[PDB]
Amino acid sequence: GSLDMNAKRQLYSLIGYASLRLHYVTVKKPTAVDPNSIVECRVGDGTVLGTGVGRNIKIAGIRAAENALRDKKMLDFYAKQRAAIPRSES
Repeated sequence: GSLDMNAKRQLYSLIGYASLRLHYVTVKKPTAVDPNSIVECRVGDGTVLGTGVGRNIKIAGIRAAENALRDKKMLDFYAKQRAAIPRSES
């Protein structure tokens, strides 16, 4: 499908923020019945910015991080947020 090389990396660069505490959640994984995995890039806000699927939690995570990363508006949203943060300790 539409998989990249450095999604979790690029994303982390794009949105990735100590305040956004973005992460990858595994909804599904490779199994005998279905050797596929699902992932959703959530954030400290408990909201899911991205969602990708792949053979494993990586390809999914990759696809997701990237997937969410593909979206600029959100990118510029989270970033703009970082700067638009009311209270920041880090």
